[PDB]
Amino acid sequence: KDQGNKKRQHGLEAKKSHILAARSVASIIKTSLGPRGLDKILISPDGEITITNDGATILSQMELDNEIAKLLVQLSKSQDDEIGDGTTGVVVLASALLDQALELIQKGIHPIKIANGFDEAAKLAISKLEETCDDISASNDELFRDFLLRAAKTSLGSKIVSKDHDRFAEMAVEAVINVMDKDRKDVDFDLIKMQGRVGGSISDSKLINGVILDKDFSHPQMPKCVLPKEGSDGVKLAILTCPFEPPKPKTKHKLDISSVEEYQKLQTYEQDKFKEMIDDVKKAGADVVICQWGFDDEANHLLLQNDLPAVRWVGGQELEHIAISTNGRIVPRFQDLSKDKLGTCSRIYEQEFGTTKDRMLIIEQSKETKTVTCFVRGSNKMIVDEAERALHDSLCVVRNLVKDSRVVYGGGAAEVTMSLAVSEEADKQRGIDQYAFRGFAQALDTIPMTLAENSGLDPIGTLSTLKSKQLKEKISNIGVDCLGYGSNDMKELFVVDPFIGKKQQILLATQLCRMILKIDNVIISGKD
Amino acid sequence: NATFKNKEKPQEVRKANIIAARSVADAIRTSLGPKGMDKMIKTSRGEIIISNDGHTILKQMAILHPVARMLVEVSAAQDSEAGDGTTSVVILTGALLGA
Amino acid sequence: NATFKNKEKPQEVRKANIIAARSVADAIRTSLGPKGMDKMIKTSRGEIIISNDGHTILKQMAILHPVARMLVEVSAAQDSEAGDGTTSVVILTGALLGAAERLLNKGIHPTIIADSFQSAAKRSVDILLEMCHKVSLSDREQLVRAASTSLSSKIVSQYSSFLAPLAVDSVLKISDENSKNVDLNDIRLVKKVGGTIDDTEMIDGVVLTQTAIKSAGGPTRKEKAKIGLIQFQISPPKPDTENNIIVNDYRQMDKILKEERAYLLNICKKIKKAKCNVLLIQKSILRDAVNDLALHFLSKLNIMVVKDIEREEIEFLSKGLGCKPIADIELFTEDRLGSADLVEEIDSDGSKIVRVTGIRNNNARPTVSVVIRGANNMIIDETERSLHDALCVIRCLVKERGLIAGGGAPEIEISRRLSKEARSMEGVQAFIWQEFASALEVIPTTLAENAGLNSIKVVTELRSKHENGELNDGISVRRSGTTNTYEEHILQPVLVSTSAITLASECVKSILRIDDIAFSR
Amino acid sequence: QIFGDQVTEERAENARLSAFVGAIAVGDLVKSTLGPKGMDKLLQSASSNTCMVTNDGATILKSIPLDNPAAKVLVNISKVQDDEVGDGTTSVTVLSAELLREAEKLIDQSKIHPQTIIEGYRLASAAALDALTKAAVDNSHDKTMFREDLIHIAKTTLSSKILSQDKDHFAELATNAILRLKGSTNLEHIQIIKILGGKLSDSFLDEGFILAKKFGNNQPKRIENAKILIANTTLDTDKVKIFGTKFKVDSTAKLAQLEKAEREKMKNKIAKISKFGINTFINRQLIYDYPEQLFTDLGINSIEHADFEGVERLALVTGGEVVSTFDEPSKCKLGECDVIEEIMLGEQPFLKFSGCKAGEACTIVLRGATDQTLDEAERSLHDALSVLSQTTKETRTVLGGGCAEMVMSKAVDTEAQNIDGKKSLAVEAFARALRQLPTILADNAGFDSSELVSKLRSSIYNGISTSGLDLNNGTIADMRQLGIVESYKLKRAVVSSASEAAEVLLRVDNIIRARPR
Amino acid sequence: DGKKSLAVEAFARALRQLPTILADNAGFDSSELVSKLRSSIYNGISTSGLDLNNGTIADMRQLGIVESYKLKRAVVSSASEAAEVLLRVDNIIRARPR
Amino acid sequence: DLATQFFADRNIFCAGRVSADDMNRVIQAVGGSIQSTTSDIKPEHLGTCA
Repeated sequence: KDQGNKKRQHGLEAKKSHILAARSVASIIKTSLGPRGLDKILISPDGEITITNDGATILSQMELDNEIAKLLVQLSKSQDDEIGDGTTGVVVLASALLDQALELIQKGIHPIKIANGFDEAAKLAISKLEETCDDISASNDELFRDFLLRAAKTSLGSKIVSKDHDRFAEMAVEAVINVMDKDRKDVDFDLIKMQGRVGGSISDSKLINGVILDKDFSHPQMPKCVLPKEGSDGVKLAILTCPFEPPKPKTKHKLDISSVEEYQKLQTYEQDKFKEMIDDVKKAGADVVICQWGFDDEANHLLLQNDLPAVRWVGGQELEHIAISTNGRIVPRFQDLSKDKLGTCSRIYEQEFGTTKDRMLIIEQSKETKTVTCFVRGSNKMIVDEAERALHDSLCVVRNLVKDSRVVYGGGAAEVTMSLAVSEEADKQRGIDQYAFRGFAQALDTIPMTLAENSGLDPIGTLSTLKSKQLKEKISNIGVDCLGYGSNDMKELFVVDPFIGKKQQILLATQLCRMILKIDNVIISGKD
Repeated sequence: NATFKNKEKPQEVRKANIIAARSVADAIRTSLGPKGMDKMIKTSRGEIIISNDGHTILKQMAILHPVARMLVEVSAAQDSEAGDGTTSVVILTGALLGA
Repeated sequence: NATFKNKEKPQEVRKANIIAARSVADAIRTSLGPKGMDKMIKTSRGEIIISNDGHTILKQMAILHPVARMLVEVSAAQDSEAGDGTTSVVILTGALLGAAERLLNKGIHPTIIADSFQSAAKRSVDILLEMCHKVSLSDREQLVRAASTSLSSKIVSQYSSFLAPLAVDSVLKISDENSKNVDLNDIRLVKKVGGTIDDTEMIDGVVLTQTAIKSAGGPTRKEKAKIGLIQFQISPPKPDTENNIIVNDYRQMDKILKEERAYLLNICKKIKKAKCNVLLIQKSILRDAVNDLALHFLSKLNIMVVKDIEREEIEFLSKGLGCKPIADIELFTEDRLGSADLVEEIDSDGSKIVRVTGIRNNNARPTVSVVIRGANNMIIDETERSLHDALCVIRCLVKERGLIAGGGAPEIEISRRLSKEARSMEGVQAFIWQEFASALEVIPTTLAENAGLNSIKVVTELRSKHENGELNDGISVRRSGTTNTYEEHILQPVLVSTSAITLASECVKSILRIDDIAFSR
Repeated sequence: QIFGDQVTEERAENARLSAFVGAIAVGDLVKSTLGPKGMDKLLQSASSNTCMVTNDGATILKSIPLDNPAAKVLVNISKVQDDEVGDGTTSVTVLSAELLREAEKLIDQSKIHPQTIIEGYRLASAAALDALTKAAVDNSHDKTMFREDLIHIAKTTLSSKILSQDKDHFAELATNAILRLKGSTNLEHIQIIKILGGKLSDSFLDEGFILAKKFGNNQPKRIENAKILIANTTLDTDKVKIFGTKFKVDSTAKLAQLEKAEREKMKNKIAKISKFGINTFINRQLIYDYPEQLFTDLGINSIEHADFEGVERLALVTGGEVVSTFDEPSKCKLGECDVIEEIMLGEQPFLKFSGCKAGEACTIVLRGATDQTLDEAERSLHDALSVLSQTTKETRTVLGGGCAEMVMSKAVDTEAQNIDGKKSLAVEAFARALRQLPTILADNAGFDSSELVSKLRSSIYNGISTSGLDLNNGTIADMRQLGIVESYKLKRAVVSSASEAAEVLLRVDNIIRARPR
Repeated sequence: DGKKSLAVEAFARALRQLPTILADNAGFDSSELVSKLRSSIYNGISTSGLDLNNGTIADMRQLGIVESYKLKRAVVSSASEAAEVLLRVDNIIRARPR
Repeated sequence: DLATQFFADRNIFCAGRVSADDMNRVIQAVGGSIQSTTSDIKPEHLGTCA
């Protein structure tokens, strides 16, 4: 239907257009690659103005019609799902491979010959990442934890967090430790909940071994904690979706009252029901009741008088988060409560955060947990957002380091090692393939050059120094002076990347380049 | 990123110089070798001439751009000093300009 | 030579500001003086008016320019504080802005200009005080002469011998000797057709525009009365929502009619239980103030009713009589009632005017009403207009005691004084003061032009004559020349001249400080 | 193809300019308003009927719409200054724009990567901040001279506002209000009452914490030894917080029985309240004649319609509690004061307190010609009280009038003596930006800003680093003899906020706007 | 004095344009070389200058980079007077062309 | 949520919101049948997997 008003590209001209379009869009985030990269202003569909250098946010904000550029977006999604540390690098590298493909096509190298050459060249690069890697966990627990903190501290040094990276580094590493076993070494980032609130500064951020509800137990005269009940199994809580009150109408009462007598009877009926519910909740062995909805005035009066604290207005997901922390279940009715579904925790108390008056309600496990909360503070919305994202990046690094102990130094160091390795092997191809292998090495150079240029360095003088040091003397962890040091040693600077990170970055970036090169015909219709 | 504003743009002249010079070299390039392709020129007198001789072609190409004309002088220098390679000295010039 | 470039050109805004404001001032300028020229204005609604009233001109001028409109606020402040000189303050502002334009062309920063002009204005005020001929508000003859003089430009001037002392007593009732600021809003002027100009009363109570009971049996006059203010409407129930009633027999309709009558009566009876003698009902457009049937019931209760009283009149009743507004029917109680010895309707050639007099209670407050009568609308309108001006002139004499000769007399004297005092100044202030003194001459210049006299000749004669005289020499349109301002009775209250100096200076200050305008939406 | 569906992008080739031009244009909105002799701008909506004049930086920046997202960045930052500090808003906006203005030159002519400009600005900022500390002088001892510093601080912040004419009076009103506290910086303990009539020079300070809403129809006008209980409860009827309930009756007599039952509730309700041991009762809700009389018979004042400001103001000075629950007596906090009076001020009733628990609170009462003059005076005192409160906790001050700015630029130029090459140009740019603030001050005052600032440069360089601009005579004067001082913390805030604001914009190289929703 | 202060500094800014142009023409980063050179001459070491072959800062006495005193006097003298000639001009008046 | 807690206490596994294609493939693999209601269920509606 509607053959007209369509666009079509094919053949040699499509190959030039596809690469040049990929370059134009990929170039957008060139300046995001590096700890000294630049920010961009992103305006939401509603007119809200934000500033970030987050590669994923920028690529997601870019809403474009060029189908080839959309493939670059899909690449970044894969890198985010697996590793998280290569959002920008895989696009920059893939673009460099496409740029090399352009010249290779112009010289008469068939796109298939280009795809095959790059693939085999990538195998050389990946081999070097494994041969030159090292192991962190091969020492002991004290150094292993220290190394995880050091890797986090380095990653946090490019963020607003830097003002107190010691606190956030501990938040990231401890958050992982609390939800993993040393022998299993399976870390699931979904077990670490991110949370923050505008106010104070990032220096007030804290890791909570539990969940935050930020509630006042439903009355200012209610005790600020739930007692351990003379050595019981910690504190037991009820999780209800029905509020601790008789159901109310959704519109108006319209309950005829002929005199004060019937009014008092209505009050009495509620007060008697509130007592009945108090008895049932306590007989269940519950100390505090958390409900999805709020409470009536009479509810708070009877709950206070009988010393039965209750938590108000905790949302659906938040109620499940309580259950996950406390190994409980969400119960639809107060009458269905029993010791087997009531949640167990170490303590339930209000936690003060310096002079902060929120005094947020926390349910704490004080042990291995199914969830932790990483609470982030900051002096503005974007500070909390960036600081929260900073922990996410650190958690991605720590998670990857725990799962696979093998690490490489990727701050432009591994890239030069791999570039030299492919370049030296390219001479051995003795055939047409030499064109693609040499191009592949040149594509790899794009990364340490981009890291240099984004930092205010001459990318050509820098790369020459890096290759000379690794070639003339010995291959070592010699990278780009992005953070600022007296030399290029990435071990003294402590810039460490996971092995599985650099491996997947090249493999996925190569696959993307091949995906675009493999397309010889694009047909675009309208939008219905 | 943010870099040199480049309000004054001297590169625009060098680009025009390289583009004009490389165009001359590519025109001669296709006639290189015993198997090269012929050039046909209609002269200002209306005469039609056909040749693969680089120097003869260059003289009759009537290049206008003040800098591109210098590639014709290069072929003259080759013809004066060596007497051979008059096509190859311009072709190498074009490729090196591309570099 | 060459100087600061100022690539950004806020001076273009300052120029546009002065140009627009001076254009407005030059327009109104032609209306200055008893011989001033009239203007024709076609309003946006198509109605065409002719007037020489300064404020009316500026109001209907439909000024758009964001800064020029300031001159409208100037004329409002002049009218609010002084009540006269609304043309002169605008003309002076224009001339001072012209002085500012010349100073700006000489390279004087607008901050310097504004500050120096303010200093010159402070000296002008002192000079005006020195020139004052002091009067006392206890001397009625001084105040009557001042009022009657200002009224000499009115259509009917002869009755000022009676309207002037009425204005004096009206002000003195509220302007006891130990006072300065007199608020004339406590003097209500109520007019009806009928009678003549002499038939005008100063009343120590509150006079209303509305009539008493129209229905038979109404007392229409009460003695020793307690007076309530009703803000609710006494009318049959008429809900605004949907109602569906089925009537199958006349007996049902009779019950409906009884509901309408009983409702009105039930309110009437509840009102009487409060021991209220006179009902003064606030006007509303929601329902009729009082139904004809309610007047019948209230008449049978020997209650006097005055309906459809204007909101402003309610504000006067609640201050004078001691009575309070009553928001609702159940809230109608004795505590909300005022006091008066007699409430009556007076029919003078059909005036049908209600008067509340004789409060005789500690709740009395110094409120004044005036009863204006006259056969034709023009008679009561000219009486009201004359009293408004007379009250303003007298108010001026209380706030800033004394009169200064008119005809440009203080403008020539102040200009000469500042021209000489400027000789003691140094720097930019000396030059600016000279420009200020020159700007003052716009008034005696304009007066000479509008009077048909040679501009330079008149101003020159005044400047030389003020070598020996101080306030006695000025322009008289009656004598068509420079003559004795006192013998010709050309006098202006100090407050009017003082206000013109202050407000004109404040306007110029405000205008010169505007370097930009931005939209905000 | 690239972006579509109403997406807008500015690529680095042009965004490298917008990132500067936008925020710089913001500076143009307030640069003319800086200083006691600043100039005014007009604001006008499309309706034409909202035309106003102001020199208030925050008003101008918030009122004027911006089309450049980069411009909006700086205004949002400047807002934070206005909310968190309460002063220096204009100085941050102007200095931030000038820091970016010179940085644009460092891109245009010097070809310095933004990363080097930012790093240089960070080092230059440290030099400027160090200068402020070294030049900071306190009078912590001899509180007699400390009070004098507060007066100069009060006049400095009050200047350029409507109160600048009468600052000799309002400086003491603001100073006394804060000096009375000698303690907490919480401005809630100082209220401003806005009364029409009279001159602003007639403003008074009244320790009685005057409240502007009268109570009662017929109640005692003076109570001694008062216990204060605040409420939010219905005392008019039963059926409290029940909505839609009706009473079906066959007669008005039956309806009257309902009203009698309501009175039965009111009698019991007031009795239970009276058992708290109170002398004045404050209800956020209305109190009808019945519960009012029930209170009156007990000697208890009945205050009705105590809205948000009513409760918060009265609760603070009395030290009480809103008490939403009255089920049992003596289960809440009561306030206390010695005397409560009904007082007439300008022929308007007010509530006057005396002898309140911890009665350090006070109010300043304004007497204005019209609402505009009162609103401007109210905010003017608020700003001065905020800065004065900060000087109560931070007793160090610095010299104003451009002195602190020139002294900082001296240190910044000194820092450039020993620094990397391209960073030197960044540091020099920072110093040049600092010297623009005293340039704007001299310019707006109508003086030869080039002569005044250039002479100030020589004065501060060649010793005697006490001099600054005399913005009244147009010359150079000693700021300590002239009496122009500014809070140390405030001046630090201006440098810190402006430095960060520049960095935020310097890091921008692209603007992307998603499809409108 | 105040008014003349900026003119004196402007003169210095003009003087340092020559080493900027020298570096730029040599294809080097003039912003780095000139800024660093100034810091060298400022903090004593008044022997240093541009090495327009290696792209660095070098001791001119060791390299042998010298220029005649008389010529430098002529260059400064002529440049100063040359500016003054046009600084004194603010109007251009032409007679009828022939 | 209630249904799955009820069924879980009965040691019964639930999975809802399953696509029409996936539901058919399950039933077609185990030999059962889909019933709209709960009151009308027959034992021949049940299937079995290994």
